[PDB]
Amino acid sequence: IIGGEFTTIENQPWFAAIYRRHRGGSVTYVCGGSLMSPCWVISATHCFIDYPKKEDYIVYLGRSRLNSNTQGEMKFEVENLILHKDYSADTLAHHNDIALLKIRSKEGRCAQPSRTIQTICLPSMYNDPQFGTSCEITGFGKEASTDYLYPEQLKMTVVKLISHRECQQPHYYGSEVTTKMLCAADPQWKTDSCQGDSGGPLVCSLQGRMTLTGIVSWGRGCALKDKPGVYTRVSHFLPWIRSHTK
Amino acid sequence: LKFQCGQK
Ligand SMILES: N=C(N)c1ccc2[nH]c(-c3cccc(-c4ccccc4)c3O)nc2c1
Repeated sequence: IIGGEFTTIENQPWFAAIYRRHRGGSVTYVCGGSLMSPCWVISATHCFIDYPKKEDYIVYLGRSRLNSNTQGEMKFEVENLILHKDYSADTLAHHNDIALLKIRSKEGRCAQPSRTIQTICLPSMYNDPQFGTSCEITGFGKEASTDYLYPEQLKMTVVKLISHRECQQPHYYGSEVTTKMLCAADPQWKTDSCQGDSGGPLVCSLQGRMTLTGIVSWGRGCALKDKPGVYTRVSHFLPWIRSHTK
Repeated sequence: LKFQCGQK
């Protein structure tokens, strides 16, 4: 995140951290995600595209730091990894960038409810906040586009939803942005999501609930002028989700 | 005492 504040998981209890194991001894961070229900986490297909070996991913719930432990954290194994069929990327955008992970604990259980672990709510069929809405995004991603390391503490920031009309303008993203994506930016192009935040949530309130409205997906640079961050429009994938989380 | 999606 560029800008933002540092937080703890008690402020984003639905955020999950996914890491990948390597032979040699290390586990490296991959992407962020969110918890929909006890056994299901949602993230972005591009996070798993280059290495779709579910056995090499670990999912942690209740985590405020990247490489050190938090008391209360739960560790999981990916039981089912579901990527999107019709996932494609171009020189920038990723289309149909949503994925589902079914988590299993080494004792055979799914997430359990604490003060650091909670589910986020889904939106209803193609229902979104109006452009203008301030939503917050969270994650362990870059702090500057030039950094080559991620922060150790969870960060968060507030961004506003912009319209398609403003985003598809030629001097922004043109037609790279489709109806199944959303754009979000800071009025003063000061904060944004960035490399390392992919898969994380974009949460806004809808009809009273804190709803997962978008998933961090792509963007040109970080906090650049007229280059909003682009998110998967979850309200338009509810059919898909449902088909697998039944 | 059980999940309540959206609650902190
Ligand atoms: N400016 C933004 N709004 C933005 C948001 C998320 C991003 N994620 C990335 C990104 C860049 C290189 C590689 C990956 C990546 C992450 C996990 C697996 C494979 C590739 C990214 O998510 N750039 C990003 C840019």
